[PDB]
Amino acid sequence: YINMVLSTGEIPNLLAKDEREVWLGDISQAYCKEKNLGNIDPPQSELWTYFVDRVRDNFHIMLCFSPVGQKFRERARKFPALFNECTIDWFLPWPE
Amino acid sequence: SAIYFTMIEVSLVNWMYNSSLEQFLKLFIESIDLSEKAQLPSNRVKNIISFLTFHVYRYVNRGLFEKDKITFILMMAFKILTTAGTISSGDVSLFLKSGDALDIKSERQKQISYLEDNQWLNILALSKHTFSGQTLPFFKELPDLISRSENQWRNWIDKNDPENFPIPDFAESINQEKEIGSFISLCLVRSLRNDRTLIATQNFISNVLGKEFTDPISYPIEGIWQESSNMDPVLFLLSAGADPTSSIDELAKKKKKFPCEKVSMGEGQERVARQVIMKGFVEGGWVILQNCHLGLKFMEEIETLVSPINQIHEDFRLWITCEQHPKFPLGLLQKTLKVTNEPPKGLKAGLYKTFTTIITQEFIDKVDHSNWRSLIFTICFLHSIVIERKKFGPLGWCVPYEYNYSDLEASLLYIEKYLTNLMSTPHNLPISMNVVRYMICEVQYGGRITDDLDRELFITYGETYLKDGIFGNDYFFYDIMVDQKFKYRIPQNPSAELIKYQEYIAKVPTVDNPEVFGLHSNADLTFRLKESKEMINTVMETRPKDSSVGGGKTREEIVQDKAKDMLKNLPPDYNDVEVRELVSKLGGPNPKTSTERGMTVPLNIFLYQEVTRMQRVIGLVRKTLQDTILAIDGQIIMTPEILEAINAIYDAKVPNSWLYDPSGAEISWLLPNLGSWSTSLSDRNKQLNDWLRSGQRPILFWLTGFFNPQGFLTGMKQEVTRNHKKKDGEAWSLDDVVYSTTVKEREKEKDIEQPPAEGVYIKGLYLEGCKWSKNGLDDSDPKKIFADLPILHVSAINKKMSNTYLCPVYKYPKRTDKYLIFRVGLPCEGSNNPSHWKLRGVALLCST
Amino acid sequence: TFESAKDKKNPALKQITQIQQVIGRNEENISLTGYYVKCEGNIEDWLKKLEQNMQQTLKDIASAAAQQVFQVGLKEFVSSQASQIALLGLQILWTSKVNEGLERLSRNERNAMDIKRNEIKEHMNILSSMCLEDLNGAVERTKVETLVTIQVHQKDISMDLKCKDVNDFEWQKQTRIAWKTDIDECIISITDWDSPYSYEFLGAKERLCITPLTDRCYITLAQAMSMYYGGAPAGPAGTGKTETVKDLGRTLGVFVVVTNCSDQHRYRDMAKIFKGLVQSGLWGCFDEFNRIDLEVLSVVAMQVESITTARKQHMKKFMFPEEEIEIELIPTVSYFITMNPGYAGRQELPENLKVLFRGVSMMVPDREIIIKVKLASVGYLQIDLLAKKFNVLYRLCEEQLSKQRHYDFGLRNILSVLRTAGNTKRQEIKSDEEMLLMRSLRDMNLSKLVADDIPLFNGLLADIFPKLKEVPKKLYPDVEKKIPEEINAESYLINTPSFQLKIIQLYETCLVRHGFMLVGPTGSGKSTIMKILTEVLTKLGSPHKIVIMNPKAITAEQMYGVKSEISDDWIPGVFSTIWAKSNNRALKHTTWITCDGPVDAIWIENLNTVLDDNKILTLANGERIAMTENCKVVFEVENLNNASPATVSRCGQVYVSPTDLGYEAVIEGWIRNRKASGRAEESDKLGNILRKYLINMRFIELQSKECKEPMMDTSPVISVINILNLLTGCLQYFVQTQRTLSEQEYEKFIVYSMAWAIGGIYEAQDRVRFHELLLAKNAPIPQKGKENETVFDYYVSQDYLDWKICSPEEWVPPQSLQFSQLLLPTLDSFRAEMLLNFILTQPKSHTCSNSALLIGGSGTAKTSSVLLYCNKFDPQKMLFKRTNFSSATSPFMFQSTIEAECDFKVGKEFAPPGNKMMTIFIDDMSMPFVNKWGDQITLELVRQLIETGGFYMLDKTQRGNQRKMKNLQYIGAMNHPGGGRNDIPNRLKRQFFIFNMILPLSIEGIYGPI
Ligand SMILES: Nc1ncnc2c1ncn2[C@@H]1O[C@H](COP(=O)(O)OP(=O)(O)OP(=O)(O)O)[C@@H](O)[C@H]1O
Ligand SMILES: Nc1ncnc2c1ncn2[C@@H]1O[C@H](COP(=O)(O)OP(=O)(O)O)[C@@H](O)[C@H]1O
Repeated sequence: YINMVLSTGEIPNLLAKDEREVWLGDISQAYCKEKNLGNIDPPQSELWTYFVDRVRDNFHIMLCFSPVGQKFRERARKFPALFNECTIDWFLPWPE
Repeated sequence: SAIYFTMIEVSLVNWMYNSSLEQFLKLFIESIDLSEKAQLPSNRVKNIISFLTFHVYRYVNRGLFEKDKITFILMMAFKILTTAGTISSGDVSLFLKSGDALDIKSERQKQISYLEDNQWLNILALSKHTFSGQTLPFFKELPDLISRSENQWRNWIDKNDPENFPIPDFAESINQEKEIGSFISLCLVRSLRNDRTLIATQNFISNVLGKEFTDPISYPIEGIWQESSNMDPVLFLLSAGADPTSSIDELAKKKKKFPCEKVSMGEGQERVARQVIMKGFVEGGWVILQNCHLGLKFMEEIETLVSPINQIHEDFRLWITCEQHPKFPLGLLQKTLKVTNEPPKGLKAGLYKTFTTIITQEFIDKVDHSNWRSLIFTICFLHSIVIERKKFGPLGWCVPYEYNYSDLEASLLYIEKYLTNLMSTPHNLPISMNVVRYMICEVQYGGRITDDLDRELFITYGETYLKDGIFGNDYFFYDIMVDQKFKYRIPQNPSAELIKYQEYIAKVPTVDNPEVFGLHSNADLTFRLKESKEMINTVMETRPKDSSVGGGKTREEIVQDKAKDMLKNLPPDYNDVEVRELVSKLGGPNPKTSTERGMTVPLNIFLYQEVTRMQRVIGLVRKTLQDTILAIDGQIIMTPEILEAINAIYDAKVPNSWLYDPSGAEISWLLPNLGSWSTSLSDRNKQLNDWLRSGQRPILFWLTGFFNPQGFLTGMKQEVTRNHKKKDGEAWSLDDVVYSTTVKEREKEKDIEQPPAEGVYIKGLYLEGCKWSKNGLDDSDPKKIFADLPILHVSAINKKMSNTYLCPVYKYPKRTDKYLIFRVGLPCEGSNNPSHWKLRGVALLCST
Repeated sequence: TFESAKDKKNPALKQITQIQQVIGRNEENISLTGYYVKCEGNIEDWLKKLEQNMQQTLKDIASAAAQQVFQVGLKEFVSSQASQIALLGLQILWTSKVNEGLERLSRNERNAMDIKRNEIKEHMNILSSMCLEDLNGAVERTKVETLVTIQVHQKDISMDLKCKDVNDFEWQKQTRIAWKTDIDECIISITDWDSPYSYEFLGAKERLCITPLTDRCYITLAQAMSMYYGGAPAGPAGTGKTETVKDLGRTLGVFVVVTNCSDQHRYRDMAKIFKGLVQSGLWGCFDEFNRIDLEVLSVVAMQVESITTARKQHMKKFMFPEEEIEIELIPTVSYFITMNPGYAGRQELPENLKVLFRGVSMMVPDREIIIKVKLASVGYLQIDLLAKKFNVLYRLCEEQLSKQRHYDFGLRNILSVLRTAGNTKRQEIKSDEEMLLMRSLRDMNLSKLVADDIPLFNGLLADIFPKLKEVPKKLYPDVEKKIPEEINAESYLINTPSFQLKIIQLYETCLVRHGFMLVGPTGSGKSTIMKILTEVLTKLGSPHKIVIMNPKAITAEQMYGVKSEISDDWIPGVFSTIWAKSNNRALKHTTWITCDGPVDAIWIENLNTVLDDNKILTLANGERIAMTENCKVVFEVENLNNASPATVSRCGQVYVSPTDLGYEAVIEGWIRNRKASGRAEESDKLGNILRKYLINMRFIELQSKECKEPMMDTSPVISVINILNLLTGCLQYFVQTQRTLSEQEYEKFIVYSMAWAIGGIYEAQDRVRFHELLLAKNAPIPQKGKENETVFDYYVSQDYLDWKICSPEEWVPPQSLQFSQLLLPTLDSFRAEMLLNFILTQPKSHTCSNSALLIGGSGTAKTSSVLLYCNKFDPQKMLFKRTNFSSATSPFMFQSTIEAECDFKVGKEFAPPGNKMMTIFIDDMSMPFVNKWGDQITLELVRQLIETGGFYMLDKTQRGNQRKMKNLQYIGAMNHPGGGRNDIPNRLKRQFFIFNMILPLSIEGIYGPI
């Protein structure tokens, strides 16, 4: 689900269809201002694409995995872009 | 401590062998008390040691089958010498392997005619080995000394007892080191004249552990009872065809317990045993439990039941009798006293056992005619001989079928029925039609025989033991010069007496000369080789997997260096698309007038098929090797197959992955030694690679080197038939053609300059048991086994006898039906019958 | 049979007059001519009576028959009698002839044996000729077959007997049944052991073909009985150890009680059977006795031991273990053990048991003899000759031909051959016996063989049958005429000899089977042949429809229909509903049901009953639907690899090889299509250039040698299809403006479209070698560039026609810029934009599916370069949806998304909102889970969806009704295969245009403006 979230920026059928129109309503006043002061009432399909982009800008995933656990090696092969999309900081064994 | 860890090493050989730590402490504690008391402190210590080693060996040796009795005392001898600085793990490792890892392509050439190619690689190993507490290799320049024109070295190899004599050039230096000297003298013998290692080890064990260990103990049942208490049962391990229940009752008669309770263990016998043992527990009396391995549930229960907590009378002794079983309860084996009653398996002893037991005075009186008694001997004689063939291994029988006493009884119970119908009818000899006899004794025994070529061997035994001349007094089977010469006659009894048969059997020699089984004097050398390879193959499975071998190289670092040396020697991976371009160029047979090319030609198709199979092997070897070098360094996780491959490579066996695939089908040729496997790979491939690249097919084909030799011959068979469709008269069909086979009988192989018109000219087939003299078959030379055959010329005859031997070519020395390729008419004209070669076990081997 | 007896006095009581053994619908009736069983009140006392009267009747019947057979012809005799007796009556005759013959040889009457052999051959000649008559019923077929299976064995022995006396051993060995007049009883001798025939009523039972091994096995089992030792035959599975013991019983006319031994059996369970055997005087073999637990066997051993002891002394009664009383022993008891060495079950038998049973090792029955019997059982003569030939071919052709899965040269195919070989023999008796077989071998195996192996087989065939010069094929003149006439109706179909041959072969297998399949690699034109054959059959008499489904695209449960977990009501299955509609005798519809997806063990097993001769589909709710004559089943499988060897042998497999419909034949097809579009001049010129590079020099074969490690592994035909697609797209501009071009200008196009279709998949190192190959063969290439300039950087412009460096459109800063959401025109995106623009602009044809899949390295800007292309879509004109695949994603998850996204409808057909021609992007296309079989379930739906433009609706209400999406386009991105990641299924590859995106050599052009 967090792999899916990271690549797409959205989840398919996450939230109720009526709940979209409430959320997107609040988003519109920032959107029209952010898009070089467009100041026209957006459609509900165009508004979605901004909101998705907005999500990815604000939503950071922090993954904390063990390299020795056998599952780790499998997870990379099994979930694309859970490794290749997020920056990897590796934690070396503690120096002197 | 050493000794106890030896007993754990024996646990790995067989589940039944394993003894608790708590049993060891009893031997060890007892050992200290029973030992001779010295005033001097060092003499007192010395005494305890010499006693302990024996007193524990004696104990364990009793719960050890005959085949492994010698392996255990060898493990013990190493274990002792590994603790001190006389032997490192590399030295033990050497003795077991002795340069079967090395491959002739990488190393030096042989350069000597009288040495075999294996013997030379075994030398070369000694040349590169430093042993322990020595600067440079002891046996460095040995290959120079043997390459020197000194008859001493030849003479030492050709001596019947090599180990007994001193080493021709090296003997002086070996005498100077006392502790290691015995071991390095053993590792020479292992290398050259491998067959005499069991006899060599006994000389080696003697210098390390003292004489007393080589002598046979042969525990009597009184000694077993005396050792045993009420709380500790006596477990008997039974090899198939052994029964010690009669021997307990014999001892019971002298202890006034003869009428004892006996309980044949099984399902629903747990309630019978409880009742019986509770009587024994209080009253007193012996309890013999037969076939316990079957009733496994009671064996966990009996451990706790026969424990000291329940009240046990001091007279009561429990006796368990059960054949070896995996997942036996450990708990019982840790309490019990282990004994192994195995058949003595000599010819004399085997005969003795039948006449003492299943033959009785009642039995030899059932028909009441001279011939019946005379036949009885023959069948019983035969029966014992047919067992002792199994010793010799694949030469003896392709597959070893345990011929029980049932087979003998039934074959005798048959003869009663037949002779009673002739007895009913009015030199006073019945008709006894021996054509009927042959078949029916070779039906009742035949019931076990699965192989077509083992059957025909048995049949032949029939035609040499059950002939019409056995009823006359002057017929003596085999008149052999065992000791001057023993007669091996049918004994003659004017009045039928069991005693006079038994009396005769006492005269029969203890050592069985191979001539009695129809085999050559060289048969025993093959027998000694197998039981020595068997010993070495058992002591290898025990060996620890510890990286610290000594000599400044780890186990993994030895495997690395061998995996890296293998990868460079491998041939380049064939490109499937390129091969098909090469194959489409290939000519056909009779390539001047043929004007046929491409995958359409029956041998070319076949070449492609075996080139794609070869690649598939190379590719698999290539893959695994690379991964092993990566796995040790820690670049990749160790897969289950890679661990198995590394372990195999260390101890110069071929990885099971390269021999057999997951499914179980055979992917590459079966050799035992990795080194010999890797020389074949580079030679098998070279022939395919010499043929495929070049336009012309090899003059002298190397039949061994193909994956499907049976397919290759059917290949050839097709070629000739296609040339002979115009010929007449008749039209040649694959239906109704067979192989026509001749031997070239040429002084040189290089006299052959052009291929034959129709045939193939196979080379490098080896005769087992026998040689080729150029006057057909001929008895082999002494101490020369697997004598080489000349160029064999195979064709198609198109279908359309006595003094023509129908020999089988086997793909391997293992000779099962699977590795049968094709039968070959060998003339065998002068003096010797074809039925006499079948008893000598003549065959053509591709492999060895 | 129960009859009304004692009606006048003591009525309602019933009398039994006749015994019935029923096989299928037919029965073998032995009436009790007297000895009527009056069935009294107590059941056990009348059941005893019954068993006595049956045994009394057979004795009386067989006593009359043994007198009849000598003074009556064999044809006349066998028909009159009952199966069991006819067998006995034949064996008696045979022995009495050999005895009589051998008696004359001892008295020195020369050629007395030869005279008897001539009568035995006449006997055999009649029985073989009685197979040919095809008498009604399963019983009467079994009766004649068992007789034939014996008679060959009689003829075989007696032919090569060679004995000068009756008392010579070789004759004694042979099983001998004789009627002794003196003691008035049937006696059966084997070696020295005489048993009296038990006269249990067997009826008509299948007998095993008697080998020389089996003749030597009987002996030992016999000797084993005479000595009172048990018998226990050990061998590998499939030898029929059980069967050979039963065979010996049925020989002696004694019932055999088979007990399927297992782990669950206890010593009490076993004890009951033995007590049963000793008290009844019946044989009782134990199937797979090794699979008894070793605990039990120790107990059983004492039980057998106690039985043995009693038998040896001739005790009338003995005490059994765990029995209080002494039980009656019948002398004629024999207990046997079918074991298995190299056990799949438990360890070898106990030390007590071994003694009690005499083993017989049984090897695999020699295949030749099995065939020989079968050929005789059909109605052939000179079986011994044929059988060897037939064997030699099959054994040899297995080891010489390529090891493919759809090849079967074991007994399954052999028996299948011999019943068709037989149905040929009956109709044309006068025809030579070799040629009939030789033909019947040929016509069946040919359709199966790959192109490479047909020359090898036609060699082997010639090599064993050199007498037969040439055999005429079934002409089929009706269909042969119609294919050329039919093919010319469509603009895009060429007619080759290889292809037309493969149609005929499909029609040959269509007539005889119901479940013919069609195997071949990707784009071998299986889908086409299907379509033609049907379009040919439509014009001759009855119309043929085809119904394409994908079995893998739906879950096994959902295809066949299962019981719903909620509300406990039955949901109709997809296949069941299609099957049901399809199976109705109304207006000669003859609809084929095809299963495009690959065959797996899972889904076919439910459908396994249809493929067999039963022809009834079971849903496992009790309901069983009967298959009508008109309806048929097909499979468009590629490989046929992951299917059991049993299910394959049922269906009739035609193999379409790459070389049948060559890429030449598709090209020439594509060029023919361009002439029917109204533009003949263009086509004429494109031909002269396409031929030059593709057929004259083998560019695809030369390219594949010189360039190594192609990132996606594609077939040659795929690469050519992609060429034609791209070439079409390029020239599509010149179609609208009706502009013919010069040979130079088309050549430039073709080499562009060649370079990207063929050489696309390749990586940067290989792109150079590919570009360096075009220079060596004098194709037009950009003459002047920089270092590491390639064909791939340039394209052929529509406005003015030459090679132009593709410079990406200059970036316009999109007002307020966040580096994260900023995507620029780059050299990679433009080339991607361009190729995508060619494939998706094209109108839907046979070659293209308006679908492009771009492979690449991880984060090589696949995802971005599509999203750049999928912007600048006029919202009214074109829509854009994106779904992301993942290892979790299943066919139902993907189906539900597309099903929701295009809900607008035009009659039957579905569409996106309004009429937008929505392009579905599928990022990470490789990711979905590959199962053990090696087939991606969701991707098979994707392929179904693209190819057919429809899948089957899975809502409970509507099942077996297609939903078709009139206008859709598909872009795929996936990380390129190798290194543990999934490859896309070959089948699917062909649908998509494929090209490899690469990491740029200078990102200066990308990040320089930012
Ligand atoms: N005889 C022919 N002449 C010209 N073109 C043909 C011919 N047969 C097939 N084609 C074309 O070649 C392509 C092959 O597709 P087809 O579906 O016939 O093969 P297929 O074996 O079903 O492929 P797949 O296994 O992928 O379903 C189609 O575009 C078809 O129109
Ligand atoms: N034209 C472009 N403008 C800006 N960024 C780009 C462009 N092309 C590629 N990239 C960057 O390269 C990376 C490539 O990954 P992406 O394009 O998302 O798909 P994939 O990772 O599947 O190739 C992206 O993170 C993107 O930021």
